[PDB]
Amino acid sequence: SHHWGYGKHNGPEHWHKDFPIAKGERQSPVDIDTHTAKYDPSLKPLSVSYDQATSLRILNNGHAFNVEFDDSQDKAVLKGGPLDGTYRLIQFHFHWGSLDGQGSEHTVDKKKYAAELHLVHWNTKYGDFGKAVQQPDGLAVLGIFLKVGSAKPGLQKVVDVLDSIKTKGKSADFTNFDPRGLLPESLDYWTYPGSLTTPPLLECVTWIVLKEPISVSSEQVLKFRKLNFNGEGEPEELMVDNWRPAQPLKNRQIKASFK
Ligand SMILES: NS(=O)(=O)c1ccc([Se]C2CCCCC2)cc1
Ligand SMILES: NS(=O)(=O)c1ccc([Se]C2CCCCC2)cc1
Ligand SMILES: [Zn+2]
Repeated sequence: SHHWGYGKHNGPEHWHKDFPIAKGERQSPVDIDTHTAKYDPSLKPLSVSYDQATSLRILNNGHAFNVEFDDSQDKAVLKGGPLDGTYRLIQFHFHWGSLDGQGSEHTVDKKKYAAELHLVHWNTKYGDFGKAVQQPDGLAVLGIFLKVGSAKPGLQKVVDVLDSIKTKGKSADFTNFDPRGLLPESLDYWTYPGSLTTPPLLECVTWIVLKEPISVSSEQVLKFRKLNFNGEGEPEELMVDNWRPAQPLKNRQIKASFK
């Protein structure tokens, strides 16, 4: 059974023993060297189309929490940029730290942010998510950095429900949530081919990382840190530092959408 996690005894340094692709040629996350990344005029305009997004549920899965969407039709999609075709939003989740100085998976000139939001989308040409993850262009993950400053009003409904999903395996209704409230103003981005950042670490992701972070309040991120990795009635292990460090870039170039 899966026994990977984020602690010393089951964390990122151990994953390769059960998921050998951990040492592969297109692993994520990576450090984004802003000086080396090059503007790419071949990138088409990015299109985030979340007007009809239909959120359903929030789940503590023992690694993070997922806000899940109805992906039975093209209700919320990501298109354009580096992407060929249509990618359907299935869920979002975050990675975060024990302290404000760490928590992001991607880094920017080695800078770590307090957290990172991942909006996960699958390529509809493959019919279902399970099939999409087996393809090199199966998923598009829109990554957004979080820094601590002023509160993000569009985040507060997420923060407010976390008390009800404290432990692994708990879920709650989470209908009528607008994910557009989690974006920054600018859609400037970096893009590169990579992988899932958790086991099974499949090399199926086109990464699109927004340059502009969102600001959240210290009080908002503190509430993330009250979640538990453990299940109900088990010894408390705070859900903090659920991030994989940067992996070798190898034979990849990071492209910028902006001049
Ligand atoms: N290669 S891995 O999937 O990361 C992985 C790592 C460790 C273990 Se067992 C370990 C779990 C923590 C408590 C002590 C016993 C199984 C699988
Ligand atoms: N952190 S992340 O790279 O956005 C990311 C996104 C989605 C998942 Se779900 C996983 C379930 C088993 C089959 C493969 C997909 C993990 C990690
Ligand atoms: Zn993630």
